[PDB]
Amino acid sequence: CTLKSFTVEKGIYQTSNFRVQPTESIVRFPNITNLCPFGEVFNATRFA
Amino acid sequence: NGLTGTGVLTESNKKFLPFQQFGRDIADTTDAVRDPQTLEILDITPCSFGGVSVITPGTNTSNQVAVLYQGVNCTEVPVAIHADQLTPTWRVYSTGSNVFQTRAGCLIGAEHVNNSYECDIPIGAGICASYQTS
Amino acid sequence: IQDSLSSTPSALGKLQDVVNQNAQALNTLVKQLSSNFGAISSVLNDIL
Amino acid sequence: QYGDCLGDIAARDLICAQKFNGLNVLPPLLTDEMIAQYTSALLAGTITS
Amino acid sequence: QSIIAYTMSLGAENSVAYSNNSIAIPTNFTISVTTEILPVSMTKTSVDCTMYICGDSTECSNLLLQYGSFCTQLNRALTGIAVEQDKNTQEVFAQVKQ
Ligand SMILES: *[C@@H]1O[C@H](CO)[C@@H](O[C@@H]2O[C@H](CO)[C@@H](O[C@@H]3O[C@H](CO)[C@@H](O)[C@H](O)[C@@H]3O)[C@H](O)[C@H]2NC(C)=O)[C@H](O)[C@H]1NC(C)=O
Ligand SMILES: *[C@@H]1O[C@H](CO)[C@@H](O[C@@H]2O[C@H](CO)[C@@H](O)[C@H](O)[C@H]2NC(C)=O)[C@H](O)[C@H]1NC(C)=O
Ligand SMILES: *[C@@H]1O[C@H](CO)[C@@H](O[C@@H]2O[C@H](CO)[C@@H](O)[C@H](O)[C@H]2NC(C)=O)[C@H](O)[C@H]1NC(C)=O
Ligand SMILES: *[C@@H]1O[C@H](CO)[C@@H](O)[C@H](O)[C@H]1NC(C)=O
Ligand SMILES: *[C@@H]1O[C@H](CO)[C@@H](O)[C@H](O)[C@H]1NC(C)=O
Ligand SMILES: *[C@@H]1O[C@H](CO)[C@@H](O)[C@H](O)[C@H]1NC(C)=O
Repeated sequence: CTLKSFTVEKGIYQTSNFRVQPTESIVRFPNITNLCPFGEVFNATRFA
Repeated sequence: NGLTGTGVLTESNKKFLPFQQFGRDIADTTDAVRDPQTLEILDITPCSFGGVSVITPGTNTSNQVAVLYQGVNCTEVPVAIHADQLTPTWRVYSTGSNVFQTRAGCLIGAEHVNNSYECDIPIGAGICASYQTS
Repeated sequence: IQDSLSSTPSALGKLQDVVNQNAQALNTLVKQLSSNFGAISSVLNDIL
Repeated sequence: QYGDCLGDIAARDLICAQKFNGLNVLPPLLTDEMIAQYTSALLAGTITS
Repeated sequence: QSIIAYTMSLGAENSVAYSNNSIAIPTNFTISVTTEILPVSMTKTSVDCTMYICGDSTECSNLLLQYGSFCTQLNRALTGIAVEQDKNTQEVFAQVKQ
């Protein structure tokens, strides 16, 4: 695949990275409780 | 915390100061991180093993092959290449039992003989390879 | 002759640069990895 | 060696860093012992024959 | 101690007496040994394109594979250099057959 041919002669060859490996996913977040007050801005009775 | 990366993690022993949260490399990429919840330090390491060289005697004669793993000691070749995470055809060359240790790393797929002929297919560090007698 | 090779360090300069320059070149390559090249940020996974 | 880079010697002393990005350095074919043997053979031939 | 700037010297002038009927002949000699240094081989190297350009990311590799025959050319060139180094060493040193 690396040399893109169906024939290969003698000699050492260097290969790229082609092996396919599955991988899981992990996420780490800090503690947080309160909610963001976006509605208060969106529910403002008057805009400056 | 939004830092997105891809690699194995390991428990670290770096001496972070209390106000630090990252760790950088000579090339200025993320290398060490701190867990947001508990105060521990992790070292990352990428997963590809840029590496293996392939030795063939020429497809017009035989399809057999040998593999040289560069600069890696073959007590830990299954670990460093993640042999158990790959197709069994790769596990065949990972396991071996035709395992030779050379200054350039470790060679799998050939047998070592005391008598020394000329050089046919160069390898390095004074070692050559060839295809013969079946 | 021994004394010369034990006294004049620069006499082997012709064999030193052929090493040092080499390393320097390769090092520059790695530093070019930190470049932005006109994108949002140099980190691939980040913009990914 | 790659095992040295796996551990913690000097925190990626600019050779492990350049090996984690694909760049590699390859062995020469002849080590110093073979070269020294050639040199000794040549010198002995010169002084004797 | 200070730094100084000047027109450098061309060497030491030594005129030689010349005549149409006289000759000079040595009487003693001496043996000298001189050293000269020649570089022969440089460091081999090899590069893996998929690692350097698109390190362990699927999208980058998928976009890269359409470029294709670029890092193949690089591999060929670096292979040529690597083989040429060993050729130089063998040529310079392996001169005597026995
Ligand atoms: C051509 O040049 C050579 C090199 O100078 C001359 O040989 C030198 O001759 C002198 C006097 O004969 C030597 O000095 C003597 O040394 C001994 C110790 O070995 C000391 O006991 C004496 O009192 C005196 O100082 C000198 O050592 C010697 N050079 C070497 C390297 O041994 C040679 O004589 C010259 N030939 C002609 C025809 O002038
Ligand atoms: C908030 O963060 C703190 C960090 O100390 C968490 O407290 C401890 O978390 C560790 C997790 O390794 C547990 O083993 C301890 O039992 C926790 N101690 C206490 C007193 O809680 C805490 O769990 C986080 N908040 C939530 C809701 O998980
Ligand atoms: C792979 O690692 C092992 C142990 O980590 C090495 O084994 C020792 O190598 C030293 C060389 O400095 C020898 O003196 C010892 O006799 C070896 N001990 C055993 C039990 O084998 C091994 O050499 C390493 N492989 C290499 C360096 O190619
Ligand atoms: C306040 O904003 C929220 C939007 O989620 C919604 O309840 C409503 O549009 C606004 N008014 C009241 C009385 O909630
Ligand atoms: C092997 O080389 C010969 C040289 O004449 C050629 O004819 C033959 O087709 C080659 N083998 C294959 C499988 O093509
Ligand atoms: C090489 O010689 C040693 C010395 O006894 C022996 O143990 C070993 O089996 C020999 N190997 C081969 C391939 O002849």
